[PDB]
Amino acid sequence: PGNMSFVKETVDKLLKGYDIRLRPDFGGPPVCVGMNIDIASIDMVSEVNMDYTLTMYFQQYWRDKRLAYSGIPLNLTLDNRVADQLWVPDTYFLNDKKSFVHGVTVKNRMIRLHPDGTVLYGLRITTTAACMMDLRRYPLDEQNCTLEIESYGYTTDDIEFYWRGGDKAVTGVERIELPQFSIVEHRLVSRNVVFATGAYPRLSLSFRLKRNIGYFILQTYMPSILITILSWVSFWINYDASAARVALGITTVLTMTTINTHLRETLPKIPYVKAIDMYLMGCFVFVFLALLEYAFVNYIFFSQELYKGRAAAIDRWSRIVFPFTFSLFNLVYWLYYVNS
Amino acid sequence: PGNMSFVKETVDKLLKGYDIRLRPDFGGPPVCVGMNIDIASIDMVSEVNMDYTLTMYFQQYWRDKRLAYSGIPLNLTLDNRVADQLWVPDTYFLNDKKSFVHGVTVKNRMIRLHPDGTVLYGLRITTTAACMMDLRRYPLDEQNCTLEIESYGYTTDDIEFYWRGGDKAVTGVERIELPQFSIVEHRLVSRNVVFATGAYPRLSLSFRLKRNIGYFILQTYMPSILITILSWVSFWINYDASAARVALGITTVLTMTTINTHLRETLPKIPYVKAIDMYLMGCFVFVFLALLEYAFVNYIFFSQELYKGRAAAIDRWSRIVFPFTFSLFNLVYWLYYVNS
Amino acid sequence: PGNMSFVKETVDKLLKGYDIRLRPDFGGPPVCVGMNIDIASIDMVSEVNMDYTLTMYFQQYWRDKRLAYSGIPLNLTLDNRVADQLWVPDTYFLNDKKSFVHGVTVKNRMIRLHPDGTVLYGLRITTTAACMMDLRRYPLDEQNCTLEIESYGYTTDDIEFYWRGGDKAVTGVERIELPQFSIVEHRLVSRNVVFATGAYPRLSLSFRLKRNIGYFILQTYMPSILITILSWVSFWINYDASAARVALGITTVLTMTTINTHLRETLPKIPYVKAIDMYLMGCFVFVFLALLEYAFVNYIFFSKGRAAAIDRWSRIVFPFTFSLFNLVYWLYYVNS
Amino acid sequence: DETNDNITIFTRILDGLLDGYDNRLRPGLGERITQVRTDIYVTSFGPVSDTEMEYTIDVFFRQSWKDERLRFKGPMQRLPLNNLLASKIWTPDTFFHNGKKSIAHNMTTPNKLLRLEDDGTLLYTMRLTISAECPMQLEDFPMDAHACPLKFGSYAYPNSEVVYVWTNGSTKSVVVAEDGSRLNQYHLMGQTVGTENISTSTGEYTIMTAHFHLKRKIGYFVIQTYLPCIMTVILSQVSFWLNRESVPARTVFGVTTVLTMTTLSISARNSLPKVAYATAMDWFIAVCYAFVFSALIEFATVNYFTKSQPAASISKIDKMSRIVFPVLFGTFNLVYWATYLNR
Amino acid sequence: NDNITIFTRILDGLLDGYDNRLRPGLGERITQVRTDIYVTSFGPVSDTEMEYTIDVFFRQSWKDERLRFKGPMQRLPLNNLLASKIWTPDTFFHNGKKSIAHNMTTPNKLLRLEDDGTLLYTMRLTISAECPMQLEDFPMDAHACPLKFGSYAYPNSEVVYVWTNGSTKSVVVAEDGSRLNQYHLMGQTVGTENISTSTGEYTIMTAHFHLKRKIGYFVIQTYLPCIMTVILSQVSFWLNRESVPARTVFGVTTVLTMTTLSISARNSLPKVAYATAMDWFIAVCYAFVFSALIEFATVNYFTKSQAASISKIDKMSRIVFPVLFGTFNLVYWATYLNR
Ligand SMILES: *[C@@H]1O[C@H](CO)[C@@H](O[C@@H]2O[C@H](CO)[C@@H](O)[C@H](O[C@@H]3O[C@H](CO[C@H]4O[C@H](CO)[C@@H](O)[C@H](O[C@H]5O[C@H](CO)[C@@H](O)[C@H](O)[C@@H]5O)[C@@H]4O)[C@@H](O)[C@H](O[C@H]4O[C@H](CO)[C@@H](O)[C@H](O)[C@@H]4O)[C@@H]3O)[C@H]2NC(C)=O)[C@H](O)[C@H]1NC(C)=O
Ligand SMILES: *[C@@H]1O[C@H](CO)[C@@H](O[C@@H]2O[C@H](CO)[C@@H](O[C@@H]3O[C@H](CO[C@H]4O[C@H](CO)[C@@H](O)[C@H](O[C@H]5O[C@H](CO)[C@@H](O)[C@H](O)[C@@H]5O)[C@@H]4O)[C@@H](O)[C@H](O[C@H]4O[C@H](CO)[C@@H](O)[C@H](O)[C@@H]4O)[C@@H]3O)[C@H](O)[C@H]2NC(C)=O)[C@H](O)[C@H]1NC(C)=O
Ligand SMILES: *[C@@H]1O[C@H](CO)[C@@H](O[C@@H]2O[C@H](CO)[C@@H](O[C@@H]3O[C@H](CO[C@H]4O[C@H](CO)[C@@H](O)[C@H](O[C@H]5O[C@H](CO)[C@@H](O)[C@H](O)[C@@H]5O)[C@@H]4O)[C@@H](O)[C@H](O[C@H]4O[C@H](CO)[C@@H](O)[C@H](O)[C@@H]4O)[C@@H]3O)[C@H](O)[C@H]2NC(C)=O)[C@H](O)[C@H]1NC(C)=O
Ligand SMILES: *[C@@H]1O[C@H](CO)[C@@H](O[C@@H]2O[C@H](CO)[C@@H](O[C@@H]3O[C@H](CO)[C@@H](O)[C@H](O)[C@@H]3O)[C@H](O)[C@H]2NC(C)=O)[C@H](O)[C@H]1NC(C)=O
Ligand SMILES: *[C@@H]1O[C@H](CO)[C@@H](O[C@@H]2O[C@H](CO)[C@@H](O)[C@H](O)[C@H]2NC(C)=O)[C@H](O)[C@H]1NC(C)=O
Ligand SMILES: *[C@@H]1O[C@H](CO[C@@H]2O[C@H](CO)[C@@H](O)[C@H](O)[C@H]2NC(C)=O)[C@@H](O)[C@H](O)[C@H]1NC(C)=O
Ligand SMILES: *[C@@H]1O[C@H](CO)[C@@H](O)[C@H](O)[C@H]1NC(C)=O
Ligand SMILES: [Zn+2]
Repeated sequence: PGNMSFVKETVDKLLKGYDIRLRPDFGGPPVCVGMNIDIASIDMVSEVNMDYTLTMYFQQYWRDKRLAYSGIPLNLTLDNRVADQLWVPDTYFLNDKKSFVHGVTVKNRMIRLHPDGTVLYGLRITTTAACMMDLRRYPLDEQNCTLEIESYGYTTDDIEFYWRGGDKAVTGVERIELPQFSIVEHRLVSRNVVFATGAYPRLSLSFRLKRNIGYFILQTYMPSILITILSWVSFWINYDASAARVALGITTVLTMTTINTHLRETLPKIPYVKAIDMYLMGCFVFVFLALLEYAFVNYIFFSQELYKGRAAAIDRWSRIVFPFTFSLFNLVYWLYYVNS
Repeated sequence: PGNMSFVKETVDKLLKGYDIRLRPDFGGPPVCVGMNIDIASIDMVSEVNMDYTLTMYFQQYWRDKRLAYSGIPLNLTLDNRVADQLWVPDTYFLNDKKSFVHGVTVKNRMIRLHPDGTVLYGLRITTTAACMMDLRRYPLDEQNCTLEIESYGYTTDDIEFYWRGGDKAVTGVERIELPQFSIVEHRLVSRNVVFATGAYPRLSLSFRLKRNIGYFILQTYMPSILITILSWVSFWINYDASAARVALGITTVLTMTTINTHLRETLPKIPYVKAIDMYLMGCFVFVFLALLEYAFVNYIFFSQELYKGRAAAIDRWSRIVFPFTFSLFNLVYWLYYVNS
Repeated sequence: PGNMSFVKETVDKLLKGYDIRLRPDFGGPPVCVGMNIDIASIDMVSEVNMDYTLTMYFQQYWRDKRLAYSGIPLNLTLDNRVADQLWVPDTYFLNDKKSFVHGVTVKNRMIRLHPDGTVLYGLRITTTAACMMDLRRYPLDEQNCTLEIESYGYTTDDIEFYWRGGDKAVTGVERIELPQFSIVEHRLVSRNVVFATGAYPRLSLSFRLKRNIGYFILQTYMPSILITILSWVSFWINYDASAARVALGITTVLTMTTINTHLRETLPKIPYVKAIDMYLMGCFVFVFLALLEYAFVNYIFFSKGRAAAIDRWSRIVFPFTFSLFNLVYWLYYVNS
Repeated sequence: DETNDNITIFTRILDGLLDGYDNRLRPGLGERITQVRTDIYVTSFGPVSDTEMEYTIDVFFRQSWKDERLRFKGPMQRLPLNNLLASKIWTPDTFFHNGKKSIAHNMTTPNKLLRLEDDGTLLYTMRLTISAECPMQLEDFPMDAHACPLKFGSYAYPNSEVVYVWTNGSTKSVVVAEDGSRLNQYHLMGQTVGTENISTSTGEYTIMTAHFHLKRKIGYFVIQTYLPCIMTVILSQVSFWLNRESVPARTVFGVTTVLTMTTLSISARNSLPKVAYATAMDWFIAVCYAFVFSALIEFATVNYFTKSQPAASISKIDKMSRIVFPVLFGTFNLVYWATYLNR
Repeated sequence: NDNITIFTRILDGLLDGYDNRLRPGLGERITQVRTDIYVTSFGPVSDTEMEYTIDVFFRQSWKDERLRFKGPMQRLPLNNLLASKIWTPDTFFHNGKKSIAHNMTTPNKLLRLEDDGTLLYTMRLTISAECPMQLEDFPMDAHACPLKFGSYAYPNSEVVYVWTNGSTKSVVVAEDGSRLNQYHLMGQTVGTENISTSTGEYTIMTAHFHLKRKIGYFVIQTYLPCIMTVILSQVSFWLNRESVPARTVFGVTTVLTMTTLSISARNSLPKVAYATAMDWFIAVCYAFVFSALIEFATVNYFTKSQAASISKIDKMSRIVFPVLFGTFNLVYWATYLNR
């Protein structure tokens, strides 16, 4: 009698005669592995790299009749160094780019056995997962990043996956905030996927991320709007003041160029057209046209009652045509990218 | 007689029959693992990653009667590789992003056995820990970053943590020199996390950080304040000199965006609005309004001696309103983001 | 006939009594380790780190009489994991900072035995080696830095290094091309060194790098030259046009500042003066003097023949002195 | 079926399978060439880095060979092997010649699979991320096309001992996933497959080669570089229609547009890699700077002659430059785009 | 036989009865560990991170009387397969951030044994260590980066460290080892200490490397452009006051130039919380350029907005501004460079 010997010999008896080279219920139906996740945090989302990083407690739960023990009422919690002496599913994350099990102090793993041979195997994992991101609507976009869980060596005839607990098998997603994004929703899916070497079981976890646009309104849209409005000040300065109409114009072009050049150096480098780029180039045209407007007036003023009539008439039209066309442009832009 | 031959067999007869898979007095009351920390440094604090890097000496004390010995007066200190042969608790940090035990020369571990069975197990760890930061007050912000310590596999039915030495359990904080912060205070917390049937022991260590504003005063606020003040010089130049008042206005607009643009290249790149942004855009509006002021003055002067008076009068108002309203805005800014 | 058993018996017969702690011909003459290298590529060269990255197939040859066999008339190639069960020389690259042996599928090692006892031990190594850089002539500079091969534990009385094939012992250097550099030449050296613990054998492999100048001509110098020439346009504008003379002069000062600061941040951070710094600051002075020249003529006018006389001499002096500055500059940093 | 015996013979066969076997030696070392059949399934291609001259590719890498010493006998015609056996069985030392750095994935047990069959054939599959060197020419930077290669073969065993062949034919073996086109800068045209022998100081070897063809997406540079430069040149050229007597105005166009061109030349360098010759974009920016520069020199001569020789015919210069500059810039564009589009 | 078999049977005769868990002389005596360092390379110094990298051959020697042996050879090199079965001290670097023990073509480790039982343990390390910096005087500052190391487990009562020669001949820097870009390395200091920690009292070895920054780069890059931009913004006092647009364009643009100079200057430094000597200079220069345009505003007001105009301001600022800037320049350099 006594725990120190009774338990010690029990664990030795279980492993004595065990074979990790052979899956539970071999020859019989597939071993059904139940899975659940507790998401500690979403570290970052990288559009330039097209990936995101998780930290999570990944748990697996299956039955192995070879590990049945009797007499002991406790759910035996063994040292994490025993996990290398037992059969565990060869699960892997399909879209993983780089991941590792945390190891400080001691390797972050756990195995709990129960009298009826059912095994609980837990890990704490940090994984960087690839995510397809469509930035054509950036920064007004939303993204559907996913985590794919699949069995490597075994087809669906040997391994079966299921979300333990159903739709509530993933938790902690409701406890997470990100600087740039906010999780609209998350979905759980289970599938059987057939490809070159057999039908495979797969579990999928998906997050819908909606970007926060307040940052860009303050830094990109309003600056362009105000600099564009300063361009219209030219039409209100008397056309005889050439040195004033000009310095306002070309400097606005330089002001707009500085904004466009350095914004795309600070914000992530994504070399294809985006919604923010269509706006900034759209403004560059308005600043462009507001200065060709004077050049047309100056030539008409000096070179060709027309000298005072046409020169003042063009300004009089430009004072309403330019503001109206910019209002129309914004209306089309916003109702396109936001409401369409 | 009392030579190392006696010690050799003494240590061996402790390890013979010793089982690492079973915690001290398995099946008995919990293990009281006392902990102690000596902070070496805080290598980094970064807003872009919302994390800080910490290096520390982490000690854990527990009593394991299986290692009791008699006849040797000394507090035996053994080669650190004995750690692979003894039972050690599975403590881990909840919020660490990446951690490692130092390995130079030989892994920075320690074990010292005392006659009554007490084990002192310590190791030098560098850990990057997650700390969500409220940057809404960026230059004038304050942070409470914490280190959370928890047991991975064992509930409070098996392991109980406590700070060894109470409030004196953590040392070295007074000797830290952060570049942009200062440690206001630190507090030690011991608690039992409880959910479902499993109560989990946890210890946590918190630092309160206050940012030093000196950098931002000289290179962010004053450069913007003097540019804003400088734009008001246009109100004192005679309104007939359109080429001059316009040059002063649009160029100060170019300077404001130049300052804002390259601050964006040097401040942390966190996509959400902050206190620093509200000021730079506050100034950018005043500089923008300073140039709209002439647009009205110049138009009124030429779009006519009553209108000589109106053009002059608008200046006399603007030389009063602009200094007053900017100071009013300045005063409100240094109260909302001070009282909050 | 049952050869697979015959070869297994032979290979095991080699390992009988083999001690990893004993070198070949122990106690007797030194073991001669011939070496050979194939440069896969010369990777990024960085001034900010004063090091360069190199990938190579490093190979070593030696005879171990314990490993000779007569039954099998073949050069036996053995699995990669046999290298941990044989004596291999204690070689190391003295000037390396970080390096690793490739492990894409299995660790990239090679063990090949020959009947006469010669052992060929090959490794595929990527190594970052310290490269002492003297950038005072940057970007007109040549750079010489080496890969330094030495033994750690054994002095020259126990081990000897030599190149296999003399000057032919290194290949791949005649085919690699870098973006910023071109390989002028490489040299192989073998010598003995006296060191704090004893006399040691060493091999040295050296590359001579000449920087490609075509990038800085278009992107750094010509933009500076055009702005400097553009500043002399001020001397042709009539001196009574104060608002135009100042706007031209002061803006060329601003655009010089723009290029200097944005070249400072994009180019590698090397906090000591270099050739471009002496050129960029030289142009800044000429642009500064062109504006200071107007303030001089304006003062004489507003106080005229002398005002025009100043305006006319500067039209020849500025182009002349800048050409002299270029002649002194290019002559100095090309020839001396 | 036959449960208790089915498990018994499985472990009985697999445990005794490794007796009389030396994993340090090839199958048929002294008798036959060890033929290895290979295949690849590309889970993802990219990203591609121009500054580092590299690209990243994710692959399930398959290898198959027949080992006569592992011919087991039993009811099951195929027999999965546990990784304990995989580390004690001879496997080819295949390596990638282009690999800067590679990861053999190791998460939640290793991502390796080894199957054995009745006739001794081995199927060895394992998941990789390969960062491979891609030397690329850049004279056509914004409009160039590339073919980044992937090359692999045995490390130690020469051509006379091990040979590699594509398992299901050259172009019928490699497969790219539909989602696998994970590129942002480029658009993948396709891929081609082949093999060749090589020679080295240590002997001959057989390489397996697969090229992935890329074409750059031009859309970004049109809105980023070409247009701002084209518009900026149009600004410098409109200054000729202003009156000659507005000297302060004419001046600031010429100098400010030069400053605008200076800013637009900063971003080009950051988008470029560090190569040391003029790319097709550098031709454009250099010529645009020439037009902007020469426009202000045009004013300088007009200013001088109208001030030093006033009733002079100096106005001719404005009337000539008004047509010359737009037309000559136009023919440069037609030459430029014709040179590189029809290429 | 007599030169080959003897050697191997001596090694196998050392370890039977040995115990690598116990230091030599558990209760009998203190273990003396003699150490010395050869710095192959020093630098870079990452002042933006307050750390520096040093590459050293680190050597340690001690006597283990259990390995005392007798034979024809006075000493013999062991091999790393045997070094792991022998006790070695738990030396570590107190201020090390991240260190590499080089593992390339077998470990870069050496262990030799004399017949007296003395052991010489050598290994090549690349150490990145902390070096806190007082960047108040940034452009013309100096530092003393330390390297502190000692035993991790065994306290002063059990293991003590002594420099091999107990003198200057204990830390050696290679003639070509100074791989420093922006610092000079004038000298070194070698010391020793005792400290007390929660786990006991420990003895420490310390080595300090004294560094001095290169002034040249910052003079050409920051001080000269700032000075010239301030010599400008003062030549306008000799421009005719009547041409208002020329004076205004001149002054506002030089304020922008100083803004660009100030923007680029902060590219350096680790972004510390207090004003360095750069901020003393740049901030005051921005004041002179700022006040140089407020000077125009007041003199413009009293001629275009009076004519009984005032010419004092323009004629006096030609003296006052150059004098004030000259006095500031002289005081600034007299303060920081005489340090
Ligand atoms: C950085 O952030 C932290 C989190 O914002 C700041 O506050 C700490 O946060 C921790 C959680 O991380 C929090 O527990 C802690 O509060 C003190 O905790 C002490 C431990 O008490 C525990 O055991 C009690 C058992 O009876 C239990 O009641 C305590 O709280 C629980 O029960 C109560 C009552 O039902 C609930 O309201 C509560 O929600 C919990 O469920 C807890 O589990 C405790 O000492 C202290 O106050 C109690 O005890 C005192 C002494 O007995 C009494 O005098 C007092 O009246 C209370 O009963 C707190 O509850 C705080 N820590 C502090 C000091 O506030 C960190 O402070 C911050 N760090 C920095 C540096 O700024
Ligand atoms: C991010 O983007 C991903 C990828 O687009 C999104 O993932 C998709 O989510 C949807 C739900 O929103 C998933 O649809 C559900 O899928 C399951 C499983 O069905 C699959 O597996 C079955 C078992 O093997 C199999 O029978 C199914 O077979 C289909 O096809 C056959 C014909 O070949 C047909 O006979 C079957 O009827 C099926 O159509 C299939 O392989 C399934 O449980 C769901 O169906 C239930 O719910 C629907 C709700 O309308 C209901 O109508 C049904 O009656 C049933 O009750 C449902 O189809 C989809 O599989 C996911 N796609 C992929 C590729 O994984 C993800 O949602 C996005 N994230 C976010 C946050 O938006
Ligand atoms: C980059 O920069 C590095 C560092 O400067 C360059 O490396 C140097 O390269 C040169 C060659 O370009 C090396 O010198 C050569 O060394 C050998 C070997 O000489 C040694 O070994 C001999 C035995 O093999 C031994 O006899 C020599 O002893 C004599 O010389 C020494 C020194 O003068 C003297 O003290 C003794 O008394 C002896 O007189 C010595 O130990 C040598 O072969 C070379 O030429 C000599 O020898 C040949 C005959 O073999 C003869 O024909 C020549 O005329 C000449 O006498 C030559 O000296 C030098 O050692 C390298 N330096 C270092 C520090 O490594 C590197 O080349 C640069 N790169 C590039 C790409 O250029
Ligand atoms: C990858 O995952 C493995 C498995 O979880 C990690 O641990 C390694 O596991 C292998 C066996 O799979 C250990 O190999 C050992 O080798 C010898 C020879 O076969 C034998 O004595 C043992 O039975 C054992 O199999 C290996 O030591 C072990 N490594 C560590 C560090 O614990 C592995 O760390 C993960 N990472 C990598 C890069 O492999
Ligand atoms: C690569 O080398 C192999 C060596 O075996 C070549 O295969 C031989 O090809 C010749 C004709 O060139 C045949 O006559 C031989 O029978 C082949 N040998 C075997 C063993 O089949 C192969 O052709 C070479 N491939 C290339 C592309 O050069
Ligand atoms: C560190 O402490 C040691 C302690 O050594 C003892 O020193 C006393 C005083 O000199 C001497 O009487 C004892 O015999 C010594 N004991 C032993 C066992 O050696 C000092 O000697 C050192 O000087 C101290 N170091 C410093 C830097 O202060
Ligand atoms: C060090 O080299 C030895 C040589 O046997 C090897 O076994 C060991 O794994 C290496 N260690 C590291 C960390 O590379
Ligand atoms: Zn900039």
